[PDB]
Amino acid sequence: ATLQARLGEMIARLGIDVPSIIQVLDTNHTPPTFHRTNKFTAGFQSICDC
Amino acid sequence: KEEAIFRSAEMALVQFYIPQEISRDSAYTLGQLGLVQFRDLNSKVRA
Amino acid sequence: LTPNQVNDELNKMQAFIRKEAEEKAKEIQLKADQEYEIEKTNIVRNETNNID
Amino acid sequence: VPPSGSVIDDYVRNASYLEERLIQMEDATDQIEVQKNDLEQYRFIL
Amino acid sequence: MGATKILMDSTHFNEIRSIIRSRSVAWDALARSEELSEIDASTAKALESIGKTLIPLIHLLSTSDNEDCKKSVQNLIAELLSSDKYGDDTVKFFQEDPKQLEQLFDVSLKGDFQTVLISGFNVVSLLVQNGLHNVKLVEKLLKNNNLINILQNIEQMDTCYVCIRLLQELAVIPEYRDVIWLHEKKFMPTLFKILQRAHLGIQLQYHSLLLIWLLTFNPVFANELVQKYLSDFLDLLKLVKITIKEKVSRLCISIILQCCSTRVKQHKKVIKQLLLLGNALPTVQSLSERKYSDEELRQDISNLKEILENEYQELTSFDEYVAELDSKLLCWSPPHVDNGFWSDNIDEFKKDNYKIFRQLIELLQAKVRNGDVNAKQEKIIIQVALNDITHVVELLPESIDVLDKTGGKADIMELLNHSDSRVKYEALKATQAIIGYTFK
Repeated sequence: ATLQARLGEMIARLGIDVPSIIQVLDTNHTPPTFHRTNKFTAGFQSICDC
Repeated sequence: KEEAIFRSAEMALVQFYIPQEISRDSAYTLGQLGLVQFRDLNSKVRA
Repeated sequence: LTPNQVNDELNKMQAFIRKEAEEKAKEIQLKADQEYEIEKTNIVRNETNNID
Repeated sequence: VPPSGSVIDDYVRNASYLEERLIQMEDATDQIEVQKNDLEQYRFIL
Repeated sequence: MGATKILMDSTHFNEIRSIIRSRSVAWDALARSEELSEIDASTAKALESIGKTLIPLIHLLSTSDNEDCKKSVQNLIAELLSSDKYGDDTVKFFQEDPKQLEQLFDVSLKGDFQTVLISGFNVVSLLVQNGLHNVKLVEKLLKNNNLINILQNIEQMDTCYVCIRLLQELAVIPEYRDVIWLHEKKFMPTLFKILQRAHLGIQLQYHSLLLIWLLTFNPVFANELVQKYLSDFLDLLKLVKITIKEKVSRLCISIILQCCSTRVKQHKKVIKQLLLLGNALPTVQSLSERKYSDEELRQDISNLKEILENEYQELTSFDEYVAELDSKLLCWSPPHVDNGFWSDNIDEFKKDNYKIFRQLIELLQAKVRNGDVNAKQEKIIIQVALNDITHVVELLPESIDVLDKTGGKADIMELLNHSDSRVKYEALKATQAIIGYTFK
């Protein structure tokens, strides 16, 4: 939602009249793994995932 | 209202319907978010 | 949000494709009419020179 | 953010202009360095 | 119907039509108020719904002048004309009896600022249909003060589009083009101003450029466009450079190419050279380096680049350099790179005992002895002369003696302290070339 909002805000800023759309695929392929670690625990997470 | 380090975050594969003309601005900003990768596509041919 | 997303995607596709293609085709047709008139003058000029 | 746009092509042309100008400048500088080095011994003569 | 002429109905051009339709009143008491005839009341009742009826409509619009019934009638007529449910018959209502078209134009050119565009939509729709051209009506519309002022009100872009797009749609007719240009001396500058500033904003830019491009299809008017308003014609290249939408860039490139075409013999090459003297060639090269996703636009860019390259023969013409020498002021044209691109002219410059070198030295001495180093034209002339002299002297060191005898050896050294950064840098380059060549 937030990336769509940012893209729409830019499109309005860019003056592109044609709207921008995005849809979610059927994720058959394995997506990557993410961890929204802060500076409090980024070191621990990185050392663990080494 | 966002994920945490409890496990791997909820992944997603969304489809970019980028207009051809505005493509450079869209790519620039989308990279500015520091939030998205790009799935390896059309890599079957030489560089 | 899916019907809203579907409607937004349809509107975006319409604006990007149908209107743009119609405008480009109209411009191409107008420029083609102008070019046809210009080339007609060249043929008209050559045939008028032959007639003279 | 202030995205560049055609300022990208402006930067490209600017960089090419800078190389041509400063390459000419560096050629001038080392050529005249050779010139003054040659005359410095020549001036010290006689 | 012959055409729709919707022009996407952006913003006010459809919002006002909807709002007027929203405020619809049957006007049943208006006939009881004697403002509208019984046939007029029947027209209102039928128009309340979202052939022969086109007569009482105009009869009411003319006879009844409350201007509110007039606004309602204009909205209803425009909706009926646009509505494809009976739009064929609506267009036939002028394609069958075009006599009342002049009366309609007498009705269309009326009303307030909001209603003026509403009427003008129908006026253009009837005018643009293939069944009737009516050049006199087009001229009369071009002579209306209200619509002209509205099209001049670029401050309210949402309304100015309803005018510019209307004119451009009306300009599609080849017959109306001649009268369009005749009164275009009070319309084009606003369109040039609109393009100068740069969905309504982009659509205004695209539609406005279309009117200029469509009018420019005639070379006779194209010469006048290139001459009278050469500033906007030159700035079109920059506008294409900064445009984001591919359609705008394609239109600008097509307009430039059409202006610089083999037609318009008054400036068929003069205008092309004029652009190339307005910093056009590097921009054309950069556009060639681009990857615009349009085969027509790419072909147009390639053709423009080829035309500019062919016009670059002005450099290889040593006669052109001689003519510039005859001119008291030289311009930073490709002739200023004639020696580097074609060293052959060095022999001609050397000939007649440094004839061209003496001429250039005389030009530089005249510029310096009169000062005015801060003058933009004088600074440009001095810089061009200094660069040419540096190219010539480095191409033949024997000319150093001629320059010294002329006093230019110390003159350029004095000019090394010129106020202008470009002038000072060019003088430094020339002196380094002369000092470096003489040091051998």
